[PDB]
Formats: sequence, C-alpha cells, structure tokens
Amino acid sequence: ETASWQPSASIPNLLKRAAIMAEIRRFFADRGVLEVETPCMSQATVTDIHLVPFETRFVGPGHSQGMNLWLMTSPEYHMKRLLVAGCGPVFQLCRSFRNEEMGRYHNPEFTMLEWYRPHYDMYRLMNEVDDLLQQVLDCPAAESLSYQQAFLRYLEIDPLSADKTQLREVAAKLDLSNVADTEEDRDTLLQLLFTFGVEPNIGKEKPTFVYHFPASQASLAQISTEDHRVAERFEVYYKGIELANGFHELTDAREQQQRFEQDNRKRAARGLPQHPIDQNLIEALKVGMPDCSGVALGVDRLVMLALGAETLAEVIAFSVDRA
Amino acid sequence: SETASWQPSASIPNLLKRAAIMAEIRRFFADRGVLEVETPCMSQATVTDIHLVPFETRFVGPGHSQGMNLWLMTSPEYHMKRLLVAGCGPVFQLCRSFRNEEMGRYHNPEFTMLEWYRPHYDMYRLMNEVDDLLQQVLDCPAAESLSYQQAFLRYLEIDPLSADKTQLREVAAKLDLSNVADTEEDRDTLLQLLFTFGVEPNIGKEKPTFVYHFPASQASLAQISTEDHRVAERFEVYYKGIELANGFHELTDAREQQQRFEQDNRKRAARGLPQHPIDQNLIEALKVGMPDCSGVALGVDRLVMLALGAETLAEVIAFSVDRA
Amino acid sequence: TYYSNDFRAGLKIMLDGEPYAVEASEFVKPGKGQAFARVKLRRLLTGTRVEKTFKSTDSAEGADVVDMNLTYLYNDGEFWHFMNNETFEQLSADAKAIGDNAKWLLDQAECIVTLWNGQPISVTPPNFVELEIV
Amino acid sequence: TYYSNDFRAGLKIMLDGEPYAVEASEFVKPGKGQAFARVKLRRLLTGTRVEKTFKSTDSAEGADVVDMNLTYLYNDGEFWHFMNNETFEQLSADAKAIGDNAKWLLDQAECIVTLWNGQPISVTPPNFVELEIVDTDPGKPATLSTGAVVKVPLFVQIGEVIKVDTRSGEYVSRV
Ligand SMILES: NCCCC[C@H](N)C(=O)NS(=O)(=O)OC[C@H]1O[C@@H](n2cnc3c(N)ncnc32)[C@H](O)[C@@H]1O
Ligand SMILES: NCCCC[C@H](N)C(=O)NS(=O)(=O)OC[C@H]1O[C@@H](n2cnc3c(N)ncnc32)[C@H](O)[C@@H]1O
Repeated sequence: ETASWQPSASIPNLLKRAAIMAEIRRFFADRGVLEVETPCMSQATVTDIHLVPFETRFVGPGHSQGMNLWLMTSPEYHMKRLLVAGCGPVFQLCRSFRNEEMGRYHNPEFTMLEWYRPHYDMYRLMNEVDDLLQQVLDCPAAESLSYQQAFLRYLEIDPLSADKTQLREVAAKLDLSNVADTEEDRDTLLQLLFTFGVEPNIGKEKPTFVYHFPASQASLAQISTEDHRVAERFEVYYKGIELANGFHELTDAREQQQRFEQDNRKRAARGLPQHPIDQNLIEALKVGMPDCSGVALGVDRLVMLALGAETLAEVIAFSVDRA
Repeated sequence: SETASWQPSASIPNLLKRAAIMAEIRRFFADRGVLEVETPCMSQATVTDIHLVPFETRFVGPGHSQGMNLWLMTSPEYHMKRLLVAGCGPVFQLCRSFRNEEMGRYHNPEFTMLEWYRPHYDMYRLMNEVDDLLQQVLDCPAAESLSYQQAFLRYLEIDPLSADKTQLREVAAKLDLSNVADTEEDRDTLLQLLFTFGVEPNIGKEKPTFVYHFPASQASLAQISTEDHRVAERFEVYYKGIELANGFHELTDAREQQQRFEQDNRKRAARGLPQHPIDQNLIEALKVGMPDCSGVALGVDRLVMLALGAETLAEVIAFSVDRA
Repeated sequence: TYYSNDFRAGLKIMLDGEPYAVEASEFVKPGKGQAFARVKLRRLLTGTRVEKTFKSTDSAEGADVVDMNLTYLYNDGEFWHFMNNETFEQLSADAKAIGDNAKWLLDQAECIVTLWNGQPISVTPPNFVELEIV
Repeated sequence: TYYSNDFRAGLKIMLDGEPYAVEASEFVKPGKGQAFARVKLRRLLTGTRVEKTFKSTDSAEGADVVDMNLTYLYNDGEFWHFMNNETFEQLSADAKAIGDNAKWLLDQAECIVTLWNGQPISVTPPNFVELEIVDTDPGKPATLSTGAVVKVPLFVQIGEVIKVDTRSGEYVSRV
C-alpha cells in the first residue's frame, strides 16, 4: 500500500509498462526509424518561458576544475543536431527532467518518446502518431480539429480574431475571471481558455488532434505560409490527458535565434533567470537541417491510459515522493 | 583538428551499431523472461560507497514550496532491491547513470548501465549468464575465471589473503608504485593498488576473464563467503584491459547492511570526505525481506566500445561532455 | 494566506467576498503554458460545488469557518436558536442557514453548526433522531 | 602547480628532484577503488621511458625545461661550448649532457639543446652531418674527423667527405 519503501507502481503495472515499451520499439523498428540516445546533462539549456530546468555541477577528477550543467527538459536540441549530422528518421525513449513540476499527471522526471521524420509534414506525422495511439490504446482513429474550430465549437469564439474584451467575458462564463480580468497577454488568455474551455471537453470517446495553434504559440514550429495567424504545431489529447506535442520543425537559423532572444527578453521582464542560447543547435541549423516534423509524447501518460490507472505515480516504479 | 562542436562525437555508423547492440541485449533478456524496469534518476538519498562522488540537484515544487535536495543515481541498485522486495522477480534495466569527478578514456560523468538481478541465483550461476551475454555480443570464446587469490599468485606471486602489509609494499616497489604505496596505511587500499596496476593489465587478453572472491573487506554490498570468511561473494569481469562488470551475491541482512554503511561514513569522515545519510528506504525494504539473489552492473558503453573497436568512450556516445 | 499548491481538502478560504471549503486540487500545466491549480471548492453560503483556476503562484486568504456543536433551542418560524453550554452564548440561524434541515431539528438537541465569522451559515443535525408519526 | 589528471603530453614536471616530460596520462578508477592518473613520462636526465601511478589528488610542481637552438663552437676537455645566436651569450654543457652525441659535433652545427634551469641536460645534433674520413683502408670501418667510427663502402677513401645520419649513425652518401 503506502509504506514509503514500496514502489508507487504495482508489479502487474510494471509488467505491462515494459510490454508497451517493447510494443513501441517494434512499431518504429517496423518503420525503419532508428533509435538513438542523447545526453541527460548539457552545458546548454532551453529558453522556453515556462520551463525551469534542474541544475547540477560537474567537478573534474581530483577537484581540479568545475562546470555547471543543466538536465535536459527534452532531447530535442540534441536530436536536431543529429538530424543535421544525417541520421535519418530517429526516435528516442529517454528520461527528461522538469523542475517545479509535480502532480497527479506530472513528475519532475518522466519518460519521453520523441521522434523526427524528415520529409513528413505535420499531417503525415500526425497520422503516424494516430497509428501509434491506435495500436497501444487500442482505440479508433483519432479526430482532427483545428485550434480555430475547437474554440468555435466548444466556446463559440474565434481565437484568431476575437479580442481581449470579447474573450475575457468567455472567461467569466467559464468562471476564470480571477485569473483573466487581470491578464493583459492575449496568448495567455487563449491558453487559459483553451486549457480550461476546450481541453476538458475534448477526446472523450477517442483521442483528439488539435493543430494550427496560434503563431504566437509556435515554440519551435514553422509559421504557416497560408495563414500567417497559425503555426504548424499540433497536440493530441485523450480522456482529458495531454499526450504529445509536435510540429513541422522550423529550419531557419535566423528566425530560430530571434525567438530564443525573445524568450530571454520575456523571462527577464518577469524576473525569471535568462538562459544562454544553445549555440550548437544554432550552428547546426546554419549548416542546414532536413525539412521535417517531430513530436514528443509522454510515455508515462500513454501507459497510464492504457492500463486505466488513475495517477502517473501508479505507472512509475518510484515517483519523487518516494524516489 | 576536430569536427565542429554541433556534431555528434561518434560516427553515425557507430550509433546505428550501438542501437543494434542495444536491441541485442534487450532480446537476450526478453528471451529469458527477465523483466525490464525503469527506476528513477533522481533520489532523496545517495550511496555511502567511499570513492563515489554523486551529482546533486535541487527540486523546487509548484509555486511556494520548500526546496528538497536530490542526488542523481550512481547506480539503480537501491531501487531495484526495493523492487525485488516488492516481488518483481528477475529484472534488468538499461539506465543512464551519473558519477561526478570521473572523466577519461573509459569514464563519462554520465554513462549507460546494464544492471540485473537474479532471485535465487548464486554468484557462479550469475557469472555464467554474464558469460552468455558477452559471447553473444562480442562473439568471443567462453571466459576464463580465477579467484582474486590465484590471480594474485599467478602475476604478483603473493597471497593477498595472507601477505602482511610489508610484503605488500615490496611488490609495489617492484612495479614502481612506491610513490603511492609507501605512505599508504590501508591494507585494502594497497591491495587495490596492486590489483588494478598489477593484475588487471595482464588479464582478459585473449578472452574475458572473471575474477571472483575479492577480500571480505572489498565486499561492498555482497555476502561474505560462508566457507572462507576471508573472501566475499563478489566478482568482476575484464576484457582487453577494460573492466566490464561488477556483480555479487547480494547481502540480505538489513542489520548487517546498515552497519556497513555506518562504516562507510566513518571511513569517509576520516578521509575528510562528506558523510551521506543512509537510505532508509533500502534498509526498511531489507527488513521486510529481500529473497536471496545475485546482481550485476555492466558498463554498456565499454561493452559497445570493445564490440566496435572504438578506442574511447566518446566514440560510442552520441555527444561527449565537451559537445553535450 | 495559503498558496495554490497547498490547497489540500478541508481548507477554508475567502474568495471574492465569500467562504469556501477545498474539496480537491489538481496540478495543470499544458504544453508551452504556465502552471495552475484546478480547485474543486464548496461554496458554503449556498452549498453548491464550483471549480476555480489559480496560477501556481497565486494565494488566498484563510477564512474564519469553524464547527461549533451548539445545542438547538427553538425557532420562531423565522430564526433557529442555538446555545453554547460552555460559553453560554446564543446564535440565530436564518431559514437559508438551517436550510432543508428544520425537518429534523427537534427541540432541545445538540447540533453541529458551521459558523462563518461567528454567525451560522450551515446546520448539521445528528441524523439519528427518533421522531413522531403524525 | 599541476594536478595528476591534468597532466598532458609536453608538460614539464618535477619528480624527486629530476625533471620529466609527460607523454601520456590515463584516468583510472576501478570498482570500489579510488581514482588514479596512470601516466607515461620521459626521465629527461636519462632519455629513458617510465610509467607511474598518482592519486587523482596528487600534484606535481612545474619544471623549468625548454629546448633552444644553439651553435656548437668547440670542446676543451671540460665543457662543450655552444652559443646563443640571438642573445650572443654562450652555454657550456658537460659530458653528461653531450651524452653520446659528442662524436657528431662539428664546429658551427645548429643544435637543439634541452635546458633545465638554464643549464643544458641533453644535446641533439643535426639529423645529417658532413664529416671527412681521416682514416680507413681499401663495407669497412672508417674513422671521421670527429673520432666517430662508421661503416662505409669499400670504394671510399681517406680525404673524402661523407654525410651520416646522426640518428642511426649510418653512412648516407658522399659529398
Ligand atoms: N520539436 C518536437 C516537439 C517539442 C515539444 C516540446 N519540447 C514539449 O516539451 N512539448 S510538451 O507538451 O511540453 O511536452 C510533451 C509531452 O511530455 C509530457 N510531459 C511534459 N511534462 C511532463 C511531466 N512533468 N511529467 C510527465 N509528463 C510530462 C506530456 O505528455 C507532454 O504533452
Ligand atoms: N548490486 C550488484 C552490482 C553493484 C555494482 C557496483 N555498485 C558498481 O558500481 N560497480 S562498478 O564497477 O563501480 O560499476 C560497474 C560498471 O559500470 C561501468 N562504469 C562505472 N563507472 C563508469 C563511468 N564513469 N563511465 C562509464 N562506465 C562506467 C563499468 O563497466 C563498471 O565496471
């Protein structure tokens, strides 16, 4: 039950988890997608605004030198360096770390499944994901909704045109005024409305894909060429659980460097520490990365839904609480 | 000259062959019904093993919350033993391990480990399984195996179990190592000095060489032999001058295990090394009941290195520290 | 004051002028978004359940809401009277406070009264009463 | 001023009064054992090779060892005299420093002189020297103007100048 020495996950659960891991490796082996292993520690980190990484320090043999390192929040930068090196389609099942993150569906350290597909647009990648969710969750083909139509459907509002006033009252109808009336960031408003207005009503029977997030929420995705208002970014949800985030990767070194610079300006303006831009990723982008699409999926969450567990701690040998 | 830093340190072909080797190992255990488990990289407690210096990090909870220090696992043993007690049966893990103050041709602050445990297997039955794995992956012949003792005679012509502290320094002076031996007062320290610079460089030349029954003093978390209580139920396997694995017949007595840790801290305090709190989760589990078993920790990078003919860890790792 | 991520069940907090009880709390942090607390609360002044969102860095004011096991005296059709056998003090509960409980409030009987800032807002009758069959 | 695992080929360190030059250093740390620095050095006083183990914590004091081009001028039974072409100053090397290269020094030769604390500890003559044969008979042993005895072809006679490789001490050709 709860004696701290005991694992948070049950043996039966661990047995099935492993089986799902193998099911996942097989799926990629059948598609000729190579497996790789990138570092957990690095001299660089990510600038993404809401993430806060773990830090640790390396001290060389005999107490000679010193060197600060960051634990990877995701394997993305290293894998992009590899795509440029010419590795072809690759995937990875690694352990990632995110500080300040713990709860029913979050653990400071979790298992991530991330893969890249050269020459696959956002749609061909999404279809691959769907095939994976179908085999592991044993569910029907997911549905696909655009960020725009998801808002209109469930909130009768257009996230691409509506303005702070119009959507601040949708927040009042959702009873979120306390966190909205005082928010002057349009994007933060949208996220607030999406995560609390759309996410909980999505993917009830089968998983649901939501693409074309607003351009402001592109992260490392390309901006659409058709509609400069949306980005080539997508996420997939099931039973109210966020399963993966992916996108048609941005390959313009210039633009990618500007966004990282903006991330740092936003962080400072908020009192958050600034993180040095990973020059290796930039440098590799300058050499030229293959046109491609990638995606990161929370394995722990996939296993959780597949075994019908109620919490993430149930499918993890030892969650932080007792690690 | 060197390739640009953004680039991986190992050739892509080596990365592909590493993946094939990785799949080869998983297949090997999957075929023997050994379960794969993923234990945590971060923990509230660390090890007391004297010569290990662990990485440290700080965990801050959502919003306003008291910070909590965490250590990165140097090995998954403490968690797998807790898992053993919880009744997982034979299990293995291909994890990422971390060790500070270790940089070199054969060491990386972070490296991949293959660690597995066999409930009801004795030291020898486990070594045989290690032999099957090595032959399998390296395509070498069946390993040879000698005791720590007969390994010392055959190369340094001295009986480690008896030879007093003085005869020990003579063999030391013989291979020009007196600079560290003469002022040295710890018997196991000299014994280790001799073993790694006097026996290791001469074994496993043509095929893997197991060395079992280390002095009871270098038992670590292994049982002391019932027969000859001068040796411990522990073995290490070497090949081409590379230490590949370390395993042993696991100490099941919680009372005994606790004292052993207490002794680590004292030996640490002496050496002026920081002390570490004993992992109560491991102790509590041992109290409940860990079935008799044997476990082994194999360095995958070094195994992949040998298999590929690489000359440094960095050539089988996607990104070495300087590029990480 | 309490911090969003301390909202354990049973916590009474002041919100937009009213007293609430925390039923449950959940950590939410969507892809590329900030961290939140999704809290299921009990709107005391009306006994209904509501859900609220907070930044993980938000906080709230603890509210004064305790449960006195005062004894029921009588009601004049409008107010229900209770007393403290120790304090000797009396309090009046209006029809909305006693709510759908007057049915079991038999003269002279100990009850558990929930009072917000002294005055009652909730009445909990010991549902082990022996009544008449008129 | 230097740490074991920080040793690196070329580093000039001191070990028990004698100067050494690092060739290679390897980090070693066995199971349950402490960390070491297994390094290969050249005993600069004896042109010898040598290998030793240090604790990762052990340190070594730097050593003032540097090479330098000097031109050999002459010998006088006590010191072999060289001259700094830049500074205009001269140094004297005893027979220990000259080691076994005395028989290859010809007035005016550019030489690589290894200095320790200023004084010379070893001398390297030019890869090829041109010396006259002062005695030999109608291969066959021949005596050079330096006293060096080298094997030359039978058709080489006294008075003829030849080129020898000072590394292998062999006759290379005629001049
Ligand atoms: N270029 C490829 C896509 C990049 C995605 C980006 N790096 C990213 O992190 N997206 S994410 O949504 O923040 O994370 C992806 C998934 O990881 C899982 N995740 C994220 N944080 C946690 C935590 N803390 N615990 C468990 N699982 C987590 C969850 O399924 C997320 O959908
Ligand atoms: N419970 C039974 C197993 C105990 C194992 C014991 N705790 C242990 O760590 N033995 S070890 O020799 O120190 O490590 C095992 C192997 O891990 C590998 N290793 C250790 N440190 C490193 C480093 N730093 N880099 C790469 N590989 C390493 C190497 O093959 C070692 O033989």
